[PDB]
Amino acid sequence: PQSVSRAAITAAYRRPETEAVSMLLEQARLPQPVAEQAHKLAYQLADKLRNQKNASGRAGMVQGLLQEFSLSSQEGVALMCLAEALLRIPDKATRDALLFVNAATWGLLFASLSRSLNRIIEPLIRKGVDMAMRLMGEQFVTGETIAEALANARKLEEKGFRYSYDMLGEAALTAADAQAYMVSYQQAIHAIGKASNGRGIYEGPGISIKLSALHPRYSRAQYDRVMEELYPRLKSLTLLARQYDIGINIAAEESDRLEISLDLLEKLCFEPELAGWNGIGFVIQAYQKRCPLVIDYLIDLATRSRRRLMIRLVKGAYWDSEIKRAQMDGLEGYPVYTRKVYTDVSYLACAKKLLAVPNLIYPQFATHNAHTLAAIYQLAGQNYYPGQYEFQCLHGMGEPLYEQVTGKVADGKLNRPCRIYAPVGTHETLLAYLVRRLLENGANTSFVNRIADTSLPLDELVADPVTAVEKLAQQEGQTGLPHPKIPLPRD
Ligand SMILES: Cc1cc2nc3c(=O)[nH]c(=O)nc-3n(C[C@H](O)[C@H](O)[C@H](O)COP(=O)(O)OP(=O)(O)OC[C@H]3O[C@@H](n4cnc5c(N)ncnc54)[C@H](O)[C@@H]3O)c2cc1C
Ligand SMILES: O=C(O)[C@@H]1CCCO1
Repeated sequence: PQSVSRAAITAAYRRPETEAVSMLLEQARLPQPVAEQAHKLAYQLADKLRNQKNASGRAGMVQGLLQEFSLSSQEGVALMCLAEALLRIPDKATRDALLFVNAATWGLLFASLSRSLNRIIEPLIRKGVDMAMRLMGEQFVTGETIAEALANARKLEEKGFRYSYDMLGEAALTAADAQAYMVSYQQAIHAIGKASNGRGIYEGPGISIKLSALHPRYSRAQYDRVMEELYPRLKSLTLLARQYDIGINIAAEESDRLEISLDLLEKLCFEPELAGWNGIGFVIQAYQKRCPLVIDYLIDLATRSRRRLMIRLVKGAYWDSEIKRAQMDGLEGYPVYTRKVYTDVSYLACAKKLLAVPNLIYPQFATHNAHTLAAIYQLAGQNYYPGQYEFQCLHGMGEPLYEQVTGKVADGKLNRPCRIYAPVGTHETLLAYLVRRLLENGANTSFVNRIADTSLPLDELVADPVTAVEKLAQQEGQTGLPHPKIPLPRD
């Protein structure tokens, strides 16, 4: 039989969405004054983001000339090209007297393409995929080796940023692959630990590890072999992190691995060599219905094992695959929400739960969403101290938002720390991570995609998720209905 908290997790696995969302709503609701402050801050963060290099203000003036003379796009553009040519006349007197969407962006590296594609064509296609992967993935990778990544840390660390490094690579298929990942992780801990040089788990850099890298065919692995084989590896790495006093974070992956990951964490927290050390980190995904129940479990685990757990709250990286897997298994429901706004509500409710127990949990709020960030900033309350919480972001996505956050108040920043997640590796380790970033950046529901859509007003972009849910409820007839285009698997 399971403990009370473990049993509650299991029972919530595929809770009906009407139920799960209805339950979260009042825990996610910000009191009116807090809601108002969160809105104003979110608005201001998002405004600066958009209007970097005057993107919006330039977009204005354009529309005016593109009307005050009655013209279309190509009309205005043509008029600019001439104006530019006229502006290149040195002397004023002389002047006065006179599938293939991002094909454009792809061209700067260099309907008729459709024929070229049909023509030019599998070893080609496989080669095309590999190079496109590298080209797009570059912006998300901090270095090829941990040494290169680390030798790059000073610039942002001196501004108050922190790092968590990820030696890319996951889902080991063979015993040999898992062993190689083990060696890579170990190597990385030695390097990060030496660089950290005693700065500790808060100020100093840490590492993020995927359990799927450390065990062959983890996706279908049984408890008995995971404990016999994976656990000693997890323990070994964590002991080494502890010797260097750096944080070590256990990544959250597919939802059917949540249970085994909790079993591993439970065992890890009771190792004698880790007594009194608070550097163990664990990620939880707010897009899961189980998330708040996992928090209750974690709170009890911190108490029983006598430590402060580092808990990274994220929304989640595997949503597309989760929906697909659930539709294939034909079960009673989904282990994740089907509307993005419900994940947002879940994240806010879970953030409140984490912030309530600062003796037991150090919350690490991973997000690139300006509203989510502003809400957490307000929910954390008055009298911030550095060890209360931190924000986190992915390299290549979070820096512009967080340049308004980490740093001095005198320089116009919020003075809250952000830990940058820093992937390290060569092209052979990049694929899976890059695909997830493509899904994240390309989704019409994602904040980073919406903020780039200048037709979407700021107020809509940073709209309160709880209010959004209640708006849906008033229109649709009940709270927390599933996405209209995502029926239950058995339907
Ligand atoms: C530093 C860092 C570490 C992370 N570590 C992990 C990890 O170990 N494991 C992991 O799984 N994730 C992890 N993530 C999260 C993941 O990689 C995405 O970055 C994150 O979910 C984006 O959230 P947001 O607040 O930035 O963006 P938003 O645009 O606010 O939120 C986007 C998220 O909404 C969710 N979503 C999208 N569509 C729907 C829908 N129709 N219904 C319900 N939910 C939906 C997805 O989770 C999506 O990522 C991490 C993120 C960061 C910044
Ligand atoms: O691998 C991923 O896509 C997420 C983001 C960082 C770690 O887990």
